[PDB]
Amino acid sequence: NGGVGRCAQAKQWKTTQGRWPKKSAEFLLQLLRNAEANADCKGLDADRLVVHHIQVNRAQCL
Amino acid sequence: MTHIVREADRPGSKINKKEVVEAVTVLETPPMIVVGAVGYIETPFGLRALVNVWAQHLSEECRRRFYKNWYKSKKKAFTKASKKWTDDLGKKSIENDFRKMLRYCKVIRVIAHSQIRLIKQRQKKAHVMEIQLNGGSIEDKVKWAREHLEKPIQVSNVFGQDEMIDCVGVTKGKGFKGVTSRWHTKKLPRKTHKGLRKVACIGAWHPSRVSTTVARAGQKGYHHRTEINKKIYRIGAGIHTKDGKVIKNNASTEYDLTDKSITPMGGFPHYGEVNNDFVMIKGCCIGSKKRIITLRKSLLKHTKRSALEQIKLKFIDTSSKMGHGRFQTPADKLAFMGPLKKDRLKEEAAATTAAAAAATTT
Amino acid sequence: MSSLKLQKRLAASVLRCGKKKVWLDPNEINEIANTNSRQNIRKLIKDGLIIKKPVVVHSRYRVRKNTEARRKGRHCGFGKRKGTANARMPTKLLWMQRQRVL
Amino acid sequence: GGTAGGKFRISLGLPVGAVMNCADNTGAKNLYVIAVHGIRGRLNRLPAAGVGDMFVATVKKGKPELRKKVMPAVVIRQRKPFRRRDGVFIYFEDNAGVIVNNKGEMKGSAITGPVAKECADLWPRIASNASSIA
Amino acid sequence: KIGLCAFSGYKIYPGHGKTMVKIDGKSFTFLDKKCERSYLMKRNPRKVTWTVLYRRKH
Amino acid sequence: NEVVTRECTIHLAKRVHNIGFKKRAPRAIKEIRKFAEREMGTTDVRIDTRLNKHIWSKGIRSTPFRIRVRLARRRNDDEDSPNKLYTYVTYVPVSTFKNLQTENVESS
RNA sequence: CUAGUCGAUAGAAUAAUGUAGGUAAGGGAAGUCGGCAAAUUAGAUCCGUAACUUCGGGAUAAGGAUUGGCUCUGAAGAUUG
RNA sequence: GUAACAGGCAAGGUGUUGUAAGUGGUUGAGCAGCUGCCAUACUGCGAUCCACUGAAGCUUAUCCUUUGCUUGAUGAUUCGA
Repeated sequence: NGGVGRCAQAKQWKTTQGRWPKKSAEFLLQLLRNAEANADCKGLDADRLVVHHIQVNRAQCL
Repeated sequence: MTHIVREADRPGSKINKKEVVEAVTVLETPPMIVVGAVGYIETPFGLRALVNVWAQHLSEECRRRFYKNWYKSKKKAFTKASKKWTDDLGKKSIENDFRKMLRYCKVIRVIAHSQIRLIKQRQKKAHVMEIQLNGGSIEDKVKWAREHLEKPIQVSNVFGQDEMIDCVGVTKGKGFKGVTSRWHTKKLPRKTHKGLRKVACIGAWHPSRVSTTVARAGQKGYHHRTEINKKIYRIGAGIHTKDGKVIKNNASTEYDLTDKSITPMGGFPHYGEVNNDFVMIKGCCIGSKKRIITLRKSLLKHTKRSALEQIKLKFIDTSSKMGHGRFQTPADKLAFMGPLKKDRLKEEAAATTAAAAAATTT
Repeated sequence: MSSLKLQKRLAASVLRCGKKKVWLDPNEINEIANTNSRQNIRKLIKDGLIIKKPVVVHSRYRVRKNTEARRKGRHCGFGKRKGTANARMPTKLLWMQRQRVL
Repeated sequence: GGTAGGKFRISLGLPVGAVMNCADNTGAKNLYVIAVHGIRGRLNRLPAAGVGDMFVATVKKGKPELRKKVMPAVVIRQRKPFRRRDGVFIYFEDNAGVIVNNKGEMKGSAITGPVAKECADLWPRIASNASSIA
Repeated sequence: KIGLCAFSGYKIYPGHGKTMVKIDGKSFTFLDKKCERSYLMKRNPRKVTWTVLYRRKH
Repeated sequence: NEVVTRECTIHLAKRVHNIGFKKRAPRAIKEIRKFAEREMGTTDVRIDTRLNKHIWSKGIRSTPFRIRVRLARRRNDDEDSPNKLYTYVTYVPVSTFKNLQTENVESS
């Protein structure tokens, strides 16, 4: 978080800093669309779902 | 600020019995509403607020310091703890709470609104302030404050003319400035690489830190200051209809007698329209447009003969501030300039349509 | 729909005014883009779907409102003179003309 | 000295070294401000003469017996405006000075143009020889 | 007290102006800077059509 | 109703002020989009092309001090979108904006 | 104008210090190692021009005056006589 | 506050530049077509000037004022002794 700009919508998180990482959101939309799609396969009710365990890692730098 | 001629009343200066053209300031002070009474004791730590008694009804203008969102709320302060004046209370609630100031306390300060909706701003949310009473035998101070709960007090009873007021406010914000503006440091030459409006040296080798005596980029604008020894030249009282419409000796005097008002032509620019009472001090209190300057009475003695005299002012300049005033009253333009191609040559259409209105019924 | 990068380059080399001045009909780009040969694009040009977008008027009105006022000398004072007098009319070509007169 | 009452601060328009008219009828035609006559000073700051501020002068393009000497002089009018104490802001058409001994007595007998009131009030001898004060 | 603008013809309430002294000896009150500048460019006031002197040319 | 078409004047120089020249007036066509979404509530603001031709009439730098624009908030015909409404602002040529009191009555 | 491009990562906002460009009362080099940097002058027609000189120059020395717009007048030629 | 309000418009006010386009002019150097037989003439000439004209522009974007037209709530996130 250095040197990320401060804002006011990051009061709710209780940390004065934060950004709006557009394409980082939209790769996780396009994942939770695909995690929800297998939830509809087995017959899980999609509205009773919580994000239980999410993690991000590294890959081979290009 | 608005520029006053007067005739100076000194001993052997060089302006004696002569005229000077002074700069004055206008503070629109609509009457404070006093709303509650606080006592303080002494501890070996300093004073300490002990009791707090509020009046029961408070204006909706001035229960608005207690909220940061008022449109959104349910307006529930002071709804519960203002019922203490309506229960028994005569053995239990409040007469005890006024007993406590008679005995324990030493300093009784009083809480006051400001009726800021008379000022015509977009603000609509008040300013609460603790004013200390300073009249003897604090048995008096608790009865003075028990009289004037919920009742207004106006600026003519606090101050007089020819007193030395003090002004306590905030200055005007400039921003993150730099060093030849914050501290007014020299400029480095035109041959200065990497920056000339700096301080060049920032310290010695040793003490090998930087000190808090060096000039850095540390704020300009918006500091608290108190300024002493402004002198009140006039106290306005300017509203309305004592028998008929009344504005006269607001900006009038005994050498002018056109009666108008302190507000120039086209208003005070960015500042207002002033209709209410005003205190008119000497030159320059602090701040921007529409600040809350509180005026405290002077802490000190005045024996300087500049501080002591009474001056009655000759003239109050009510010409515009919005570019360069040429005339004083709006009917002073008709002394110089008569019929502009306007409602002086639009009346001659307005007179014949009213004659066509007279030709309508006939 | 499609890119008429090809379709424009063939138009400006058929009309022979380069493609600053080519107009392809912008409601008929579906039907323009199906056409690849130039013999298939003169048919779109004889028909009214590709036009040659005429030249800019660089009007000569004021140029000859002025040089009818020079004939009366309206703009030749000493503050409209910037050549040395030998440059405006070379005196070698006044004594050339004068000798040929005599 | 001789400053009667409070001579209020006016704006100084003549630093070291400016060149003033010598409105004198002595023969000097320029006066050049070497230095002004009341000045403590702070660092880097140039002394500067107001109206009725006596100073130290040389005549640069004058007479032969007034040149290459150091003499006193008094400013009688300047071109940068100055607030008089009744809201007036007077300035003049060009700057001018007057050769004076150390007492305050003039050197010549005429002053060719207006003397400001500020100069006349402190020097009564320049006041007497004046054409039109203020 | 109330003084007269020398270029135009307006009144000058106290404060409100600058005042020029030529070394003729004469003193000139102007009302604005606009009048003061426009005198030093020698715009004659009979010819500037917002004045009093142009206005007394009717 | 939600289909109303409202004709109103807009003081432009009030808005493209504080902005350096040669940045207006492609700024003045953003300030128009801010003007419509405060007057018709919608977000999809379409600007009639003739208005853009009018704004770029006096170059990038100079911009007309006041315009007389006519917004029409219509329901989004096709392309089923979140925004069911969209405002279309067209250019009205008038002579003198003086005493041109804005009004909503535009049947056409 | 003809042809040719708007491709230089885009939006918001205009703090400090900057790189680049303007203007600034009064004074005018006091600044500085030093007028560095900036400022002034500048095209054209007519006047006019100093020391010194290798007689060629110096010299655009210096120092001045003029100039827009509009409506006119005069002078300069060609083929036919 | 279904409007104690408010935003956008508009009207005033104050300013600022300095007399708008437009017709009309006995304002206009002068020159022409006809200048006429008389009446003695139009202008397509033509910088300017004048009237309508202190007009016209701009005027809060960090100016002032409202019984003028217009518009409006209709979200989101967290929190107890």
